[PDB]
Amino acid sequence: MKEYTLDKAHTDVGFKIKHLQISNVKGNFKDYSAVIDFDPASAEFKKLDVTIKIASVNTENQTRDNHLQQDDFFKAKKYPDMTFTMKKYEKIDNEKGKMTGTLTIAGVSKDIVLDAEIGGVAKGKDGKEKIGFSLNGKIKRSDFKFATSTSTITLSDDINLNIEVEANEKE
Amino acid sequence: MKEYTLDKAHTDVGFKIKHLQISNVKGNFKDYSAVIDFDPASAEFKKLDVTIKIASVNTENQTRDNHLQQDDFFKAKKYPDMTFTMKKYEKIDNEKGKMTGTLTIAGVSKDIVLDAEIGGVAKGKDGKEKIGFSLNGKIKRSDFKFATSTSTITLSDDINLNIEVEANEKE
Amino acid sequence: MKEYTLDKAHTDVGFKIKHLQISNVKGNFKDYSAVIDFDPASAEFKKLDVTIKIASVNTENQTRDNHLQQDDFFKAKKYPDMTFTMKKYEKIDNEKGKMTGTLTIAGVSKDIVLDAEIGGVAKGKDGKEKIGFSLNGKIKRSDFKFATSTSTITLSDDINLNIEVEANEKE
Amino acid sequence: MKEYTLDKAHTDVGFKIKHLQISNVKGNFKDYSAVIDFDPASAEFKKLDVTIKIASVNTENQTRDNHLQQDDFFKAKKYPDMTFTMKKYEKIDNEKGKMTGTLTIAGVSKDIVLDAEIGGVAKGKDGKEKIGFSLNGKIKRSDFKFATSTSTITLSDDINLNIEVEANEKE
Repeated sequence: MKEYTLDKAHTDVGFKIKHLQISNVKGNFKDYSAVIDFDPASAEFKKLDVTIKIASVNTENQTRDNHLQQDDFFKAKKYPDMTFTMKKYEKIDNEKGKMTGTLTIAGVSKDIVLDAEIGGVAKGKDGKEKIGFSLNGKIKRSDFKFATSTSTITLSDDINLNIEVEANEKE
Repeated sequence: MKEYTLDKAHTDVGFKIKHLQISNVKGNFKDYSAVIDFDPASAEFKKLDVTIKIASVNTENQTRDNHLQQDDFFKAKKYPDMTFTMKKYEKIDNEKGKMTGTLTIAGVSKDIVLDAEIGGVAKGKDGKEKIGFSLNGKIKRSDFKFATSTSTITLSDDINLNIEVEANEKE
Repeated sequence: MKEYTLDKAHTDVGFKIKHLQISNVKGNFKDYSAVIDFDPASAEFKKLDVTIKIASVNTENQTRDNHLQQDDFFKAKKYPDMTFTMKKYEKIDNEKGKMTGTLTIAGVSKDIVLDAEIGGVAKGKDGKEKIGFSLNGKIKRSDFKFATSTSTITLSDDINLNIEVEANEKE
Repeated sequence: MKEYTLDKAHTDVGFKIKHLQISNVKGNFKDYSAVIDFDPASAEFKKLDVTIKIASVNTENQTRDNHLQQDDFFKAKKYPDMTFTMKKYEKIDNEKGKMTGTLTIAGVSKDIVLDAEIGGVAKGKDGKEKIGFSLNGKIKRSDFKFATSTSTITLSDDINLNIEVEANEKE
């Protein structure tokens, strides 16, 4: 036999251990349209109908975005857009209200509630109206049979909607 | 009432969804010592005893490294080093053998098997010996009651040892 | 050499694979008290203050219940009760309202909103009042620095409150 | 307004929280065949070829078993059987050896090592041979592109093989 001394410079005393990390995917959509009717005299929404081009998703990552279009997510070939249609606005006060509407994702429809929070009602520089409001609320993937193949473990059953809107009077 | 048109430039149609991601933590130790007895005539290890300074862990991230020293991981104040002591080497052939030894982590001891893979036996430039070998094997956190507070979900019960050694003859 | 034939009766061609499963822990509390002021003329809550004896938790499992009392959950020795104090009731209509109050868990306090849903307002057999309502809402463990040691992976950051109340007039 | 007292008997102060639980799926196969050549003089395997009817899986649960046959697992319509073919047996001693072979799952093939552990070599009541051995080892789903759709989070990349064999001499 024979004795050796490590060469610390070309020796690695190494280990690998697997762990999980929870993180939020944040995303918007670049391309959508809305029809907004609002009465600044009473701080009530009268009609709110949004259509979102699924195609235009942006989670700040190209490969995931493309993946979102596929059969196991949006199926944008078949169902190119998601729609929201307001059915009812219940004023709480001038800053706050409960908004009820029909959300349609990949052809499945469910009535959801969003929390309307009016961040500002104004008359502009030019004497024409402005508003700034937010719509917030949790929807469940399962309620829309959305991404059924993906486990509620890997990806949460809960999506959190945060629609932040600035908007000016028409014509 | 009154009609508005979104200002696309100050409107975000946004969502947040939580997901899990699996990843490997890879780490070595900067500071360790070893005693290596090997017989290049028969490709057998005769004695292999390593001591690793827990303090010197490096997972390429400072905040985790410091955290590894704490009570819920290594407890480096109380147990500053981990030790491996070979008990038995069973040659398979000149490239391969089963190494049995006692691993001690934070004062708990268990007999583990590593797979010896001899990457090269040589005589150096100067006519003095060299060897290059690896030791590989899976150990279970649970077997060493290590990081008991951390769930086997978050952090895997399995640690994978990959000890890569270059070493030269002594004196 | 020699040839053999399996004894199918004492042969197991076996495998073990680890998987995760998501499930809800459901629980109530056996022991709590409440003070309830309500105006059946206007369907408004006037005062609603609840105190819950942490000790009396019941998740239909004894070992978990005991565990819930410990330092890494409720710390029932130090903080024996959780309290809810209503601060504001905003009527939506006679069936629905937004309730705002202060929740206190292990000495940490946060203002939460619950969704009041009045399931029934009545005059009893005896001509004395009754009500049946529910309070629902999501609270975040993190907002109350509750069970900080447990990862948001293993146990969800979201707790869902479902307070189902039947109640009769006093004196 | 008016004051009420809870009816503790029809009041639930309730909560629901989601958590993950890790567990092992254990399974065998009811229907398989093997060809076993072994030399009790030298405790060496000479030939070991197994074929397993995927159809006959049993994880003590019918709905999962059926599911295992489907496209996202075994695809038993296309690939009805899994095969193991020994390529090399390296004796360690009479109780232990390293077995190398080709595992084929759903038409994908990889060379794996199992740890042979000979639990007993005998001559029977009738003077004809017996053996009892085990084969153990970890295989990676990813190495066989098996259940590619299922995340390594939900279901572990590691399957642990435990083949427990009793067997008697032929003819």
